[PDB]
Amino acid sequence: KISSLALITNCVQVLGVKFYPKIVPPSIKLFDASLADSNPLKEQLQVAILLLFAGLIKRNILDVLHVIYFSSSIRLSVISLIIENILKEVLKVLFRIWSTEIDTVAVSLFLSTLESTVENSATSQSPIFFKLLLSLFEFRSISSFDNNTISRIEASVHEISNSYVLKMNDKVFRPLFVILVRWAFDITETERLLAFFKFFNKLQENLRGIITSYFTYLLEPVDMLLKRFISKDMENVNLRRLVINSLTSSLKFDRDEYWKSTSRFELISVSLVNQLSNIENSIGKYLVKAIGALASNNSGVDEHNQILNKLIVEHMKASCSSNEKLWAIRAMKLIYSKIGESWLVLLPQLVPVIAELLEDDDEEIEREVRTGLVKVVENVLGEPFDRYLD
Amino acid sequence: NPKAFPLADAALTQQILDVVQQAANLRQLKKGANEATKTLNRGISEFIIMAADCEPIEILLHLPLLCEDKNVPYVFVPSRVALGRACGVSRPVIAASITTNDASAIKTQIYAVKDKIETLL
Amino acid sequence: SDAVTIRTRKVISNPLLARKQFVVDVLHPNRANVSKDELREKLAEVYKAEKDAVSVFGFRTQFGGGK
Amino acid sequence: HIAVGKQIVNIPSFMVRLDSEKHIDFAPTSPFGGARPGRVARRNAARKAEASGE
Amino acid sequence: ENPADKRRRLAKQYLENLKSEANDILTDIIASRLKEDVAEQQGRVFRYFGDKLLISEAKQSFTRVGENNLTCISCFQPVLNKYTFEESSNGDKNKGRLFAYTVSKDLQLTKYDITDFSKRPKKLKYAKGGAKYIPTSKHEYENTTEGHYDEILTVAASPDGKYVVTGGRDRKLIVWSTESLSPVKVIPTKDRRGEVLSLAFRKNSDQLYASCADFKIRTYSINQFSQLEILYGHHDIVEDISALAMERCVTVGARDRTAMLWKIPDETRLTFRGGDEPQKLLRRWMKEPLFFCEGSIDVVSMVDDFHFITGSDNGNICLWSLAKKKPIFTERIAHGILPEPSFNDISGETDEELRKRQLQGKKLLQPFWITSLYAIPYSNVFISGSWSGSLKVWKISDNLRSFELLGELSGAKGVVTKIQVVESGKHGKEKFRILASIAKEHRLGRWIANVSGARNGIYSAVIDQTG
Amino acid sequence: KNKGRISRYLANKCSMASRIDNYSEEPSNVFGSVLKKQVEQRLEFY
RNA sequence: CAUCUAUAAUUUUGAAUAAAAAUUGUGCCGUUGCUAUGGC
Repeated sequence: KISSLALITNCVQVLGVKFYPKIVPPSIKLFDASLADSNPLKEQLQVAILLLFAGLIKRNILDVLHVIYFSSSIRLSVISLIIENILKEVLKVLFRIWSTEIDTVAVSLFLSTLESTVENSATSQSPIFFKLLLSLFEFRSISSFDNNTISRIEASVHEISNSYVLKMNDKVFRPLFVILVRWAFDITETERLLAFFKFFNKLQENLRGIITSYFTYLLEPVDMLLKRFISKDMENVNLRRLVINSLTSSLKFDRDEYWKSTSRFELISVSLVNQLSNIENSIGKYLVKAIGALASNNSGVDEHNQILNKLIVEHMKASCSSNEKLWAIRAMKLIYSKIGESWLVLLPQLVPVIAELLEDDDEEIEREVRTGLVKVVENVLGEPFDRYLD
Repeated sequence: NPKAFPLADAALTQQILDVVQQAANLRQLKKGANEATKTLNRGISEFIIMAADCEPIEILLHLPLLCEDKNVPYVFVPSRVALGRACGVSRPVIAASITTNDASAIKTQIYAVKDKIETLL
Repeated sequence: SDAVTIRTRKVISNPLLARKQFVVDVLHPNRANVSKDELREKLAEVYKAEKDAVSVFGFRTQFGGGK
Repeated sequence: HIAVGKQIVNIPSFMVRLDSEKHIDFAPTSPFGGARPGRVARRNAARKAEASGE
Repeated sequence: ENPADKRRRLAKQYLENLKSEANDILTDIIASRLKEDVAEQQGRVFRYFGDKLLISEAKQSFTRVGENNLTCISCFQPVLNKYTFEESSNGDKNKGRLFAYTVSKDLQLTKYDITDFSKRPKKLKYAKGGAKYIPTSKHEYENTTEGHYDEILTVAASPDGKYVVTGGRDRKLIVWSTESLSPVKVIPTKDRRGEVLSLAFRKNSDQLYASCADFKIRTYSINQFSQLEILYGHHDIVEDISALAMERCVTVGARDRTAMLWKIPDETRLTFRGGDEPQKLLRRWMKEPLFFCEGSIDVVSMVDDFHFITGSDNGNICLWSLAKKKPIFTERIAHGILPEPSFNDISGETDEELRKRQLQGKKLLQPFWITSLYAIPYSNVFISGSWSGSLKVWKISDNLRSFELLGELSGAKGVVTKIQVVESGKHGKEKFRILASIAKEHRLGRWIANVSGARNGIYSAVIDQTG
Repeated sequence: KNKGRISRYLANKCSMASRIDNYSEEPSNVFGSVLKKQVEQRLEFY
């Protein structure tokens, strides 16, 4: 044992001062020694394996990093040494060693290697990276871990994916975006939608508005999912949050009049107002922000405003549910506060609705209608509302 | 203690400690036995307040010699802890000296209390 | 650092003109001269009347400021 | 700079009373007993900040 | 589904509980209980347990602490609202967990759990200052270092159970959260000599009256983290402050010997002076010993919205009414005279009779100093404390013209810095813990260090009532 | 520096000793001894 | 603050280690016993 350790450190010294057909056979022998070991003498043996690795990488890399993984602070430091010395080949190493991987300390080492790689072209590195992303989501599907642990892992893989796509140029991962959508819509697949929409929202916020054609690719299956929501097949509160939040970000970031298109406009408006029908009391502020963004986008087109107001008064019809009524009321309040000028013509389509709502007995809705809607509309009109409301 | 001959009664102590507190706020006051002795040798002391329960009494009984040698009024108050609280320092002071200044806001009270002490002597 | 503090004195309920008349003391340290609009909103919140009912006038800042 | 109680006085012929005489102090608006330094001090500080920036 | 119906449901459950407790008491009454639970709001003393207490078996327990020189204690006690009906505390994981907060000259703030009236105060959490919080400018308004850097001196816990605010000689005033002891906000007093001496929350509200040592009294608001107002009028340091549910706070300033009552919204004050005289007392007793002059008024507590008690430094405990300027009932040297110094130590001379002649008999006697004084609010008892090693419980009469010593508690030993009482149990059966922060030195200065057996700690004494 | 500290300390305690020995008729080795013990505790503190 | 997790408690399996369900009084020294108290 001690003779073997002395052999290892002697090779360390002589190669540090320093052949390849006499350099890779001790690498193979070191692999054999590591797998034979895998007790404090064994620990210092593992340390000596890692130091000889450090010397050789200073001056079969997949299996080297395999031993580096499965063999603490020494490991992190030698990881940094790897990445400062040595990258497309390294990315292939990452993917193959990840398929080898699927524990916790190895996972942490893997994530540290990943973040160091992305902080250290990218078009060539892309498809292996995205296959790694999909494989990590499959790990989220099948891991024998705890929820907070896999969520730590998912936060890390999300932020590294944001960094990598931010580094990447936008025109070239467009078909990779299409195949990502195809993987997301083609695991219970709710988790697929969950991770993909976290990724998508973060991308939308980062790139800020050149995701319009990508949502043009996206608009049909997300409409199918919204119809699934309003038919109440799925129930995922957070997934619905993510869909509506992505839709808000796209609407508020579209500065190219892309949502002035009639077909896409009517699709998204019908789906959003029926989502207001099947809404849940937590995500209501999200949905009124969504409808306000849609209205502020289509502010110029009167027929769009007309069909918007028709859908909203249809869903705040007085014979309905309390939550749907109140969320439609909040949406109308937000719209009249924001735009307020392309809507006075639409206003006389709404006073009977206000009258029935005021006559309603649920005093939460009554107080909301009175204070919110009547004060914001009275402020828009200037002079009061008690000539419409007799 | 007969060696602490002029010892103030209650109302006289109250007046003396109020004047000490105002003089400390204006900073016309020198605190401590050595600092009071230095003020007396300098001849800039208005008058002298001493403690009575100092442990022992001689370490400030050295002061009446200089006090009437330069003809300065002096008085004894009972509690050195009361004297320290009135001086406004965190430690019990056994001997304080009101100095002389006539560009001072408390000249009238100083002269009143000094006159009353002198009458007690 | 700054919080406008409104207090009222001499609150006379005058039911002949259907009103409550008082004297408003405003404290605004590290600030100057709170608006009549802001005072009317805050007095409406205090007295549970409407901002269209509340009226204020005749304010005078003191020397030095703060009130 | 000098207030008597709560009121900033700037009349050098004010004829204080006894209670007021105990109440005289620096004013909370002033740079001396309170808030932010004067224009000379903070202009010098801005100058030194810009000079350290260059 | 309607808020009016929810309030009615909570009121109906409350009435069920009242009828059940009336039945268990029976094993008029409900009307009197409702009138009581309202009558907290009026400003008259009603809580009349002045004779049901059993002091002679009040179980005492000293707890020694680690740091030196506890300076103040303030204990948060959750109650029930009568307007809404949830609770006083914020979280649901508390459910009425009696907490205590202690601040100590070692710059340490510590929260204890005191929920159980038999076991010892268990140290839950703590936060310590140090010298790394020293301001880098040292000459400016900005003093907002997140810790304390010199001599924290007073604590107070907010009634909503979210915040606890500490202030000391470093001329800051920091509001800390109650869970992690994390400092959420720090307000400088913005004055060179503005050291914060004593805080007092207005009861069941968030307004905080922070009696500073620059002759002014600042009042804040903690839910908005703002300074509302500054009150002027004391001629010496505003030493102690006390407030109740109304918009008044009574403050005693020391060397001026003056108790001033601040009506805040009327922006007015009332001045109460003492003024007993040794010649008048001597002639009156000849018409019938020692008479110590009044040096300074140290501590105050408002017993009720028309009456308050001031414990001076010369043994006096006075009870004042708002109508009469003079004290309506004085009480003479209340913790006894101090022990006489030793003859050898006071003379330093071999002659024994000369040493006794130094000691002089009576003329060098000084009374004990009432260091702390706490009147449990709207009630008819109050607890006084000195370094006599004995808390003294007193009881006011029914006509509120006098008070009598109800009992003594001898478990304490040292300078009683701060007394704080906590009640618990059912409305008829109420146990009363009495925590007292005891230290070897005074809170303000040193002035005394030789107290035989004085240890830094919390003196917890539980009393029960049977009557 | 600590030489100067000890010099000033001993000078002050010497002054207090001279006070009590002049103004006490039959002076006390006990006060002398406790003052010496105080100075010795400081010199041990060095 | 809620949720989740962690320590600590039961349940079941195994004599037990082991396995997981599933659930929910001091900074320093001193006297002193089954807590009380000295001094710095």
